[PDB]
Amino acid sequence: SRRRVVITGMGMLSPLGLDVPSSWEGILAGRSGIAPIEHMDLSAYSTRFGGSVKGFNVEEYLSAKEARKLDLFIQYGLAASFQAVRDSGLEVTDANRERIGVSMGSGIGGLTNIENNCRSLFEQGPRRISPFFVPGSIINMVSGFLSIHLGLQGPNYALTTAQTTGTHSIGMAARNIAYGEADVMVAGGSEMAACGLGLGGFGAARALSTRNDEPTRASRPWDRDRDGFVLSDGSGALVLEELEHARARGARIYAELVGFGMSGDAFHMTAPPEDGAGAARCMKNALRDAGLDPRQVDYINAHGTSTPAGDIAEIAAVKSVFGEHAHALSMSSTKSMTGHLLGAAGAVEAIFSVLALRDQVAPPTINLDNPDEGCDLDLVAHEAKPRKIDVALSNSFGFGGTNGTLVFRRFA
Amino acid sequence: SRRRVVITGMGMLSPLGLDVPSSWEGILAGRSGIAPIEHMDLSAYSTRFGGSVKGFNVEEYLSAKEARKLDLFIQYGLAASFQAVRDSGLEVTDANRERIGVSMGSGIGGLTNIENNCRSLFEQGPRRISPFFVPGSIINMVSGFLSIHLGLQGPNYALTTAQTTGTHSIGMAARNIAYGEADVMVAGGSEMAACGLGLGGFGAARALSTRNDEPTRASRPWDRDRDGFVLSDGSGALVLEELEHARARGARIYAELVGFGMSGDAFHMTAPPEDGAGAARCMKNALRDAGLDPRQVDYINAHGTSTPAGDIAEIAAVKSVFGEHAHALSMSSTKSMTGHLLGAAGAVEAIFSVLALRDQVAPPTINLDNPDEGCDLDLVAHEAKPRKIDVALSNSFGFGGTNGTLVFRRFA
Ligand SMILES: O=C(c1ccc2c(c1)OCO2)N1CCCCCC1
Repeated sequence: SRRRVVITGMGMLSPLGLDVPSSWEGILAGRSGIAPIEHMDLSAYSTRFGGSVKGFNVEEYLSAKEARKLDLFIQYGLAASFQAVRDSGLEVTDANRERIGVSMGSGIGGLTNIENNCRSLFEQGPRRISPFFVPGSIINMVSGFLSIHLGLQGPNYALTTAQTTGTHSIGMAARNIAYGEADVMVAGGSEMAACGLGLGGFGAARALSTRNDEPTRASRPWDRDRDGFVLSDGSGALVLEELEHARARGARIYAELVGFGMSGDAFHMTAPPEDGAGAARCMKNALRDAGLDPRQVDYINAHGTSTPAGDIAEIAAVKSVFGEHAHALSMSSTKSMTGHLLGAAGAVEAIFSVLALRDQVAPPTINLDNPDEGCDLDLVAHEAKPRKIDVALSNSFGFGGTNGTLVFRRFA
Repeated sequence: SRRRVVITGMGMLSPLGLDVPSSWEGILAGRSGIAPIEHMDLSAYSTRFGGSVKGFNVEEYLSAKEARKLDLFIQYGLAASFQAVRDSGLEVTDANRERIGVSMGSGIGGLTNIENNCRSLFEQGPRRISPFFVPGSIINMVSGFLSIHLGLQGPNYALTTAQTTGTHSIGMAARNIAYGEADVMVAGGSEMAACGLGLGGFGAARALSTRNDEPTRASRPWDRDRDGFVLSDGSGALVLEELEHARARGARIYAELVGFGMSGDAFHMTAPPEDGAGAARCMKNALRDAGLDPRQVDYINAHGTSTPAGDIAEIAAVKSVFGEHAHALSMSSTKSMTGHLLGAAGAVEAIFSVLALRDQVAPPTINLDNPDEGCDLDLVAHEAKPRKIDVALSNSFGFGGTNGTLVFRRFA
């Protein structure tokens, strides 16, 4: 029968910090992680800025010899996973290693590595493709390499659901534990799509903000002057654990994961429906899963991408699901500060939702100078809002009309 | 408790055929789908052959205009998915669309699209990258496009576990139905990695057979002269359905999906442990999941990739799990004929496992001319073997030591 699932460890790389606490301090201070990209010449690109991880030292985690064969998305996913496992205080033994698994996903995986091996193929030939190219680039190898480093022999998989990846990864890892397939899962996502193909590919869809002359103001969810999402890099990992397992070992419990929803829009390859119908179905699934009155929801970490159609669809979905209570909860987009970490967005935002519960504060939506038509909820404009939060919801939406919602609550 | 899951529809593209019955006819006749790769200068490559899909007409499924937006691996996944849904007779309605979902995956995704967009980027700059580059290349677009075309609003996701993808996709879709999150799922995988990057990538790791003079003899699982896997393309999709739902509409039921196992080796990146300890745990997990004793297994569709280390690990795992029954079961690698479809391998091999149950026949392991040291099981060398089959296992093992097993049983 279905077991309860709690969060006992968290790990992060984001454009605001090389761990959770440093990232969270930036979130609560309303700091932007967005800046002109230094790692490549983007003069031919319509977008030349994003959320870079700054000063990442992979030799805090792995040998340079190993790190050199891994795409950055694997490096970031391992760093976040190592932090989460250490934060959990969990000891991996012969007695429990078969009951600990990992589900770390990515939207795009090792695009930098694929682009560099494509350059080798086209400028030289197949003889110059790295032997390490495939296992160093493909999405399942955060789960793979983490399991080899820590000796995790439980369920070992990866989701790829575009911008919903991190939320689905955490939800489905919780279902694994709920249903008895595991007692512990490391779950979340990682992304590093800031290469020529990533910036040029989102650029070709005209999906990205082009505010090159003011990058910190580019990401402006629900603002009338928003012009698309800001591409960001990083990772979030959470240790999910069966409640009685966590209680038995005296674990510090951050929060309980009480609800998970998935729904497909079945609307459009890339555009969300304006009325937010799929997001509304997804949130209702999640609230019914959690056995909640919708009025119990105090805080929503929105998807909040800073796209014209996405941001307004979310307002419509929240009004539809919550009715008059839509005016009492607080909803914010931390993408205002981090930008859009794509497959890692739902992982870092799940962490921000748990910390909103720990610290009783709604992170701000920075840059919300002029809320657009109908964006008249409490969107925590400009400054963090201390408040009562018993229940926090984290939403993600992605290409393919793929939706996820996570419901977290305080554990006493 | 848990609901029962049955297979009511199947669909396939493989090196043997453009549908299930044509593919299965090749399988039972011992025919190879392997040939020199055409319309591609492989002069500089150490492998010049593989399993191509021959004569695929995407316009049976999509308009030319919608097909131009999608990588071949998405086209192949949609073809298998449309076939499977047609084969099931399912009628999607407003009353059931929220109960019908998709989990179609891929191991490597849109390499061909990436390669073609790399050409444009390097030669002409980012302004020649296609606007549909991202949504036409990412792995979750089979689930995305399928849900949009058929109006499916149930769970919408995509797994990517390298060579285990199709097995895990089907298993976790089966969990969705068993635990009441959906009544119907379309599940499986698709792959088209026959580009420079895929042949070059696996070639650089020396993972591929280089038997260019005799491509049809290259894939020779458990043969002492095997020299690596054969890269192949295609797709498999199954309609998974809750039993009472299938019975109420008078569905034709092929077989029951009774067990699903997952494990991690937590051992090696590529070469599994010689004793197949991980594959043994995974198979035991699948049988415990089905409430079956190892003695009840009749037929195993091996992973059987034709790699020195892989093939021998599976012999050890089977001897370990099955003890004095290990010789009584029949175990064959249909990769001897199809080659290795990577993320679609588990999907097409679940279909061959189902059809072994329907037709009471173990497919051959062709090219098994000289069984290697210790390869003394009933590996169905050379010719199909009619026999009693009540219970059929299908195994997949992938990069990162990620394992999957499905258990299928006759239904009547
Ligand atoms: O250092 C490596 C390694 C080897 C080859 C690789 C790679 C990493 O990434 C892509 O190609 N390993 C392999 C097993 C994982 C634990 C450390 C040892």
